[PDB]
Amino acid sequence: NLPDMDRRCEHPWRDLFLWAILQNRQEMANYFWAMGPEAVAAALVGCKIMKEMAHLATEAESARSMKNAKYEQFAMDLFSECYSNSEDRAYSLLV
Amino acid sequence: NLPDMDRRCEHPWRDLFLWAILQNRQEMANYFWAMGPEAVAAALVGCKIMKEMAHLATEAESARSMKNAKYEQFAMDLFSECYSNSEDRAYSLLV
Repeated sequence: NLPDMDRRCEHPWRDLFLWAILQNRQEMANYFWAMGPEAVAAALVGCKIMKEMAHLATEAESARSMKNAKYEQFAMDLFSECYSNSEDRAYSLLV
Repeated sequence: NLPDMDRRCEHPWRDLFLWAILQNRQEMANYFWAMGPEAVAAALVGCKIMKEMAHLATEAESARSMKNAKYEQFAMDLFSECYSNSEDRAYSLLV
């Protein structure tokens, strides 16, 4: 079921962002998100995964960092920029 | 009952901090606390002694300085650092 081990990823930035997010590395995850093709969906997925891991976090420092992921803030800011730009392509982007 | 007058103190920084604290010298007391072996207990003892002397203070300026000893703040900050570091050695430190 696994793909070809030598075949390059179809969505490299998506996989890198997902990988960096599963391990609470936020600075790196942020850099990967800044390079991904679809940023609003990536930010929402990131915030979902962060708030999901916040419960499973053992260390208090890691849980505190996870609760302040502010990945939803990235999505809101980028969508505010998009809405200010077009306000007609923004709806198509949403839907 | 007194110890040997020429014998060096077993806990020099503790005695210096205690001495500097009994006389409302806070800057010096702070420096001694920064050098002591056990800092959380020293800070709590310092804040206890300060709030105990605050009642006995005659001058209003001395009482005002004593009520703002913020030695409990030092203990809280240092324990926050310790808890963020290990969170498992912090409990052993507490108990």
